[PDB]
Formats: sequence, C-alpha cells, structure tokens
Amino acid sequence: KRQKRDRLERAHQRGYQAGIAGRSKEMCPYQTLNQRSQWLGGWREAMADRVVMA
Amino acid sequence: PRRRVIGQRKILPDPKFGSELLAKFVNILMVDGKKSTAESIVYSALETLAQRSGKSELEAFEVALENVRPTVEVKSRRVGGSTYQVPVEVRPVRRNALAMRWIVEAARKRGDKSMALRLANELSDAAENKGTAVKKREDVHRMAEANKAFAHYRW
Amino acid sequence: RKQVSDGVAHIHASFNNTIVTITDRQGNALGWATAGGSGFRGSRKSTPFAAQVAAERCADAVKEYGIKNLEVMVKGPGPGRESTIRALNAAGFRITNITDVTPIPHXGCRPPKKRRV
Amino acid sequence: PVIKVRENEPFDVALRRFKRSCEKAGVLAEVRRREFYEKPTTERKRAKASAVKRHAKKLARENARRTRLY
Amino acid sequence: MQLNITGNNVEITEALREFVTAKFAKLEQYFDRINQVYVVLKVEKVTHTSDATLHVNGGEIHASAEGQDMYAAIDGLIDKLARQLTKHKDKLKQH
RNA sequence: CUUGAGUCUCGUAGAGGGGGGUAGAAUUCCAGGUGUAGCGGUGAAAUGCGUAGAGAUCUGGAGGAAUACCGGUGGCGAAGGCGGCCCCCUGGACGAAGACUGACGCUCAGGUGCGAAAGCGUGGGGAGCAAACAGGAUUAGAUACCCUGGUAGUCCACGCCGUAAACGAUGUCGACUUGGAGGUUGUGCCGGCGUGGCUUCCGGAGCUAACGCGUUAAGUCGACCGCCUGGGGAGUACGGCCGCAAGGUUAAAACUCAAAUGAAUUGACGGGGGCCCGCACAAGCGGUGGAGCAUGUGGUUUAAUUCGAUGCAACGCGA
Ligand SMILES: [Mg+2]
Ligand SMILES: [Mg+2]
Ligand SMILES: [Mg+2]
Ligand SMILES: [Mg+2]
Ligand SMILES: [Mg+2]
Ligand SMILES: [Mg+2]
Ligand SMILES: [Mg+2]
Ligand SMILES: [Mg+2]
Ligand SMILES: [Mg+2]
Ligand SMILES: [Mg+2]
Ligand SMILES: [Mg+2]
Ligand SMILES: [Mg+2]
Ligand SMILES: [Mg+2]
Ligand SMILES: [Mg+2]
Ligand SMILES: [Mg+2]
Ligand SMILES: [Mg+2]
Ligand SMILES: [Mg+2]
Ligand SMILES: [Mg+2]
Ligand SMILES: [Mg+2]
Ligand SMILES: [Mg+2]
Ligand SMILES: [Mg+2]
Ligand SMILES: [Mg+2]
Ligand SMILES: [Mg+2]
Ligand SMILES: [Mg+2]
Ligand SMILES: [Mg+2]
Ligand SMILES: [Mg+2]
Ligand SMILES: [Mg+2]
Ligand SMILES: [Mg+2]
Ligand SMILES: [Mg+2]
Ligand SMILES: [Mg+2]
Ligand SMILES: [Mg+2]
Ligand SMILES: [Mg+2]
Ligand SMILES: [Mg+2]
Repeated sequence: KRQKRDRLERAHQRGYQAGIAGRSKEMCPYQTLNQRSQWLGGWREAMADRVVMA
Repeated sequence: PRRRVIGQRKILPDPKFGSELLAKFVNILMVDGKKSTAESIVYSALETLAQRSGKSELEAFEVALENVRPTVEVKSRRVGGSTYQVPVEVRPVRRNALAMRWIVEAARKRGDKSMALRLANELSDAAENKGTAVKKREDVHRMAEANKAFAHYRW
Repeated sequence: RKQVSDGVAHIHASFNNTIVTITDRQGNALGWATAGGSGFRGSRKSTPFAAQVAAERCADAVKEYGIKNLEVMVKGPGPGRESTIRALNAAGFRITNITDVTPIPHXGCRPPKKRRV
Repeated sequence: PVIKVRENEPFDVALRRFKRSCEKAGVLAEVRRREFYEKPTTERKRAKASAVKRHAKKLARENARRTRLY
Repeated sequence: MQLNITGNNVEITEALREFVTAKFAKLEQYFDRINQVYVVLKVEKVTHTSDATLHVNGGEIHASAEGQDMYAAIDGLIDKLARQLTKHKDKLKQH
C-alpha cells in the first residue's frame, strides 16, 4: 500500500499468465526491452506447463 | 494489497525472558488492550510448565511450539464449478504465528478453572502430542498430503 | 515366477487416465496399475502426479520377475506422458530405449463431432 | 520419435532428446487436431486466416524501423 | 422472500397490496435464495412509478418501471427483475 | 485486304472428366495367448462396459470408408466442383517460331444442357460418423447445449429432384488510363537483361453517400442481355407448367404503417481484450442476525396518533 511492487517480477508473471491462457507473444505490452525480456521469459516458461495440463 | 506494505513494526522483547518470540505470544493471547493481564497469565503458565518438565521456560515453551507448527498448508482456488484445495509451503514466520494461535485457540476451548491452567495444560499436552492444538496441525497436514497432485499449478 | 531380465513398459496416456503395464518382450503382461486404481478420482485422476504413482506402484508389482532392462513405449497425449518415464527411473530400472507409438491415420475414419461447450 | 540411449548417457539427457524428438515430429499437434471433425469449409477458412496473418508478419519487421517511439 | 411495501404519494389499499404480493411470488422460481425485498410506489403529477430492491444471496438487485397505471407499472417492474435474477443465477451456477 | 476470329506444326505445366486396378496408416469387429480389477466419461457426475475375466498388451483373420506428410492467400475446371499410387479412353489452356483461311465476329428473349448438400425410387453395401429415437446429467423447468448408446442417411450402380450466403452478395465481349512488392508457368539473349499467360497483397489519379474500388476497376468508353421502382402482407394465395413425393417455377390483391433501409459519428453497454488501482478479494481482529432494554421507521390502532426524509445516497434522519 505504501510502495509499488517490483515491476520486473510483475512483468514476468503477466507474461506467464498470458502464456498459460494461450495468448500470442506479440500481445506483450512492453517496449522497454528490460520488462519485455521478463514478459516473454514468463510466456515461454508457461508454454511448457500448458502441455501437462487439462 | 496491490502494492507493497512498507514499514514493519517493532515487538519489544519480554520483560523477563527477553524474547521477541514470547512477546508476540502475549499480544496473541491479549484481549481488549489488556497487555498486563495477558503478561501475568503467560508467566504463570510457564512457571507451571517449568515446574513439571523441569527444562527451563524459554526452552520448554519451545518444545510445545515444535510439536504444533505446520510445514504445509492448503490454499483454496475456484476451478470450473469446483474449488481446488492446493498445498503450499509455509513461511517460517507464518508457522510461528499459526502455532501460537492454535495453542491459544485450543487453550480457551477447555473446562479448567483459570486461563493459566488451560494454557499450562495445553502447552504440556502439546509437548507430548496430545491436545486439540496438535490435532489441528495433523489434520491440516492430512489435507495437503491428500491433494498433493495440485502441488505445481501457479493457477 | 520365471525370471526375465529384459522387459518393456507400455504407457497409455489418455486425457482422462494413465494405464501402465510391464510385459515380456513378446508382449505378455506381467503387472499393471492406473491412476484410477492408484487411489485418485476425477480432477486428481488426470494429473502427472497420479500417473507417477501408477508407474512406481506398477514397478513393485513385478518384483517377482527379473528387472534390469526396460524399453519404454509411450502412447497418447495425456499428462502421464513423462512423469511415468521419470518414475520408472527412480523405481530402479535402466531405460535402454524410449519411443512414441501414438497411432495416426493417414487420411482414416471420420472423428466425432466437435463439442459445443 | 525413437531414441535409443547412448553409452553412459544420463537419463535426463535421453529424456530431453526424446521430448525434442517428438516436438520436431509434431505429434501432439497432430493428435490435438484430429480429436474432432472440422467441416471442410472451416478448415479452409482457417487457412485464409493463417495466410492473412503470416502476411502481416512480413510488415512489422519493415514498418517499425520506419517509425519511432519517443 | 420477506416483503415490504411503501407508498410515496400513494395509499396502499388491499388490492394494490394483494396484487403486488402475488406478482412478486413468481420471482423465486428465477432464483431460490431471495431474502428481504422492499417495494416503493410513487405518483408524481401524471407519472406512475414502482421500484423495488431485492437482497439476494450475495448481491443487491434493483429496478424501477413507469406505467400509465400502477398495475401496469408493477407489471413492467416484474419483467425487469426476472431478467436480472436469471443473469445472477447463471454467473453462480457457472460450471 | 490481315490487324478480330479460326486451322496446322513442335513442346510445356495441371486434385480437368470418365473407366479399371492396387498400396500403406488407422478405427471397429471376430478368434486365440498373456494378465487382474477396474475401464470409460465429465466442469462435477451418472447411464454404460467389466471376475460369465474387461480395459491394457501380443498374434492371426475379416470388412468398409477416407487418403497423413508433400500442401503452399499452390494448380486445374463454364460454374457446381476436383487431393495416395499405376495403366486405358478423353476435354481445355498456354508458349516459340513459321505457314494457311479471309470478318467466318460479339451478344442472346424463347430453347437445350450441366448443376453442392439434403431428399426420393430400385437393387447392393455398411467400418467410422450420426438426424430420429432411448437412457444419464444440468436447470425453476431443459422435448436443448454436455455424456452413454443408436436407426435412416453418409458409400456403390442406374434413374429422379433443380435448389444454396450456388458469393467477388460485382452479367458477357472489346478498347483505353501513373506505380510497388510477391506467387505460379512458358520462352528469348547473355547467374544479369528481355518477352508471354494466369494469379496474391498494397496503393496514385479518378470514382464513391461513405466504407471502399483502383490496368484482374466499382476509373474512361462502346455492343448486347438480365434485373430494380417505400415497408409489412409475400416470393405468399389462386391459375398454368414441371415433379413419384418433398416441392420447384411463373406470380397477384385486399388490408395496414409513415416510415423501412445503407454507411459512417459521439456515447453507453458486453457472461469482449490489455494495463493499472481500491478493506474489492485474500491474510486477520471484533461485531450485527438469537435475548432484555433504548431508539427511528413500517404496519395496525386511534378523537388525534402533526408534517416532512424512502435503494445505494430514508429509517438515534429535519428534532
Ligand atoms: Mg468425445
Ligand atoms: Mg406481464
Ligand atoms: Mg491385428
Ligand atoms: Mg488470299
Ligand atoms: Mg434463358
Ligand atoms: Mg433450363
Ligand atoms: Mg446426395
Ligand atoms: Mg423419408
Ligand atoms: Mg437411396
Ligand atoms: Mg437400402
Ligand atoms: Mg457415436
Ligand atoms: Mg449424441
Ligand atoms: Mg433425453
Ligand atoms: Mg461410376
Ligand atoms: Mg446419382
Ligand atoms: Mg436462388
Ligand atoms: Mg445472387
Ligand atoms: Mg474489361
Ligand atoms: Mg487497393
Ligand atoms: Mg467495369
Ligand atoms: Mg457504386
Ligand atoms: Mg417486400
Ligand atoms: Mg410457391
Ligand atoms: Mg401453384
Ligand atoms: Mg402432376
Ligand atoms: Mg448499421
Ligand atoms: Mg469493459
Ligand atoms: Mg475476507
Ligand atoms: Mg470473522
Ligand atoms: Mg429480529
Ligand atoms: Mg437483537
Ligand atoms: Mg412519520
Ligand atoms: Mg409539505
């Protein structure tokens, strides 16, 4: 409540969640290459996990 | 909350045994702002724990605490029409908070005369895997063990 | 009773369940377990964990026989399509060989209609 | 996707070979696809969407380099 | 479903009471867990109006309708709540 | 007369059509062996299948239907449509040089033929799928969606039907008018430079109500045909023709409304999407709902129970 959460971590978990829910890379809302790397990083980790879920 | 809460508080350690741990334990038992009343009730219990185990106080009250801390809890998560109970690690500080809460909760729910008696008995029983307090932990652990399959979701 | 040494482990990973059966190398069944039999039902039945149990509780269904070698032979798209291959390792077999044998028609028959929901 | 295990090869190197074996043979894609019958109109209408997208994935790699942020 | 009637510039007779109660008894078939509900009837110049508010199991549903009579107002109102109640149910029985 | 139209000569590419063979994958069944308690299915379940031995796994046999990969905003056809491999019959297009005919052309009411899927007739066939139908669920109900089965039908031969958002919602033929990036198929001359056909995307002038179209025009013109004339009533009724039937085709009126419509604009809304917040959830602490009493309100009561405040934002409120 007093201070904003880590932007990189949040960006990595937003990436994961679009991942699992099956959106396309290139929905990524970041052009800040730093946050972008976190977003895709999550999105690709999530692509692995979808396989073993139903 | 959505942002991060900044500024953790400062528990002063116990006047007697000079422990932040026991100081927390008082607050948890404390009711309606009556810190002194709680301070009494606590020491008189440890007396009567010490006077039977004969194993110090800040070292006896501990042994109760170890018999009852959980290591894995369950979080609920709505999936389809159903609700998935899912097992998660417990944070060290959390499993302190839970042990101390379950001990207090178990104490009050007894028929003994003083509060001090109830606490004492409960802490003793805790040390020999016995009371409701320790029953509760067992049950928690049973549930997380049951639905282990949902260990690795992130959902 | 008659010891073997060299076996093969078929794994049938459906979306709803995971059957696993050890057989001699002429395909004669020796033991088997499932997620359904392992003690999981519905939501749980269809997980990689429930499939893991199956594999290892099928491993201690074939102690009677010799052991060492085991060529795994996996079929279907279920979640039980590795957690088993893992479990057989720590069960203490040596996996010489491992192959997807998921059947695919080269056209074949008309699949069922698509689910509206 | 038929990997034999090599001399002294760790299990968790065979396994990852085996995974990558059928990733590149695209098995689960094929099975996923044939779970249900798609009308030949639907299949063919999918094929256009793929095309009108791929095409516009030979546009960003050009046009962005022309424009500029901040 | 516990009911309550008001009248802001209207005398609640024992048609308008009996009538309104019967009309509201339907709503329970759209959602079984209705609790207390308050009804209000108005007459301002020429406009007849009827609003109700419905405490339900995890919600609060409200609508108001205007008729040329109060009966026609209440007729209108019951059609409005029906739709809202169904919407509610369906986003709980959501499997 | 040779520029439009056509004929011959040499080649090219192609799921163009018709007939007959055949090969591998898979599903279902039947018969064996192994083996033992569950399988199957769903959001969750149940019906169903299984100790009369299923499911799983291996071997042998039968039978039908469709042809993974190649495969592409690829190719062919008047359109509908056409996809394994191999022979037999057969149509069209395109190019390179030459020769030949000499306006033999374009369009076309009536007419004639082809015409997806469903459907109909006769005789076959029947793996998978699946209207109807039956059972299980869900729900206030659920003649549905979801699950378990499953008959016509889907397949072959011959004959009917003549319809589809049969669509580029864009008739056919010819001429003319800035460009760019591709795909596919010929052929010149030196892996560069030309010259043909078909095709995909983008855009200029112009055009358009706008959206958009843009040398494959919805631009600029010429030739012929088809069709429209406010919305409902109605592509319906009556009549004729066609059909075994289902039905198709041609095609009104009374009555009634002052609108009905197209494209674009600002908002609002979505059981649409993205991103951020909030005692919103989560983590917690103490309560209200039960009792007695205080107090306000509704109701009833009254001679009068003064008047006002009424979802959130009236009900210890004006007082
Ligand atoms: Mg199915
Ligand atoms: Mg009505
Ligand atoms: Mg066979
Ligand atoms: Mg001459
Ligand atoms: Mg004609
Ligand atoms: Mg005709
Ligand atoms: Mg037909
Ligand atoms: Mg019939
Ligand atoms: Mg027939
Ligand atoms: Mg027949
Ligand atoms: Mg079926
Ligand atoms: Mg069905
Ligand atoms: Mg039924
Ligand atoms: Mg034939
Ligand atoms: Mg025929
Ligand atoms: Mg028509
Ligand atoms: Mg038309
Ligand atoms: Mg032209
Ligand atoms: Mg254009
Ligand atoms: Mg034109
Ligand atoms: Mg126009
Ligand atoms: Mg009309
Ligand atoms: Mg007619
Ligand atoms: Mg007629
Ligand atoms: Mg007749
Ligand atoms: Mg409009
Ligand atoms: Mg919104
Ligand atoms: Mg809470
Ligand atoms: Mg509470
Ligand atoms: Mg009460
Ligand atoms: Mg009370
Ligand atoms: Mg009053
Ligand atoms: Mg007044």
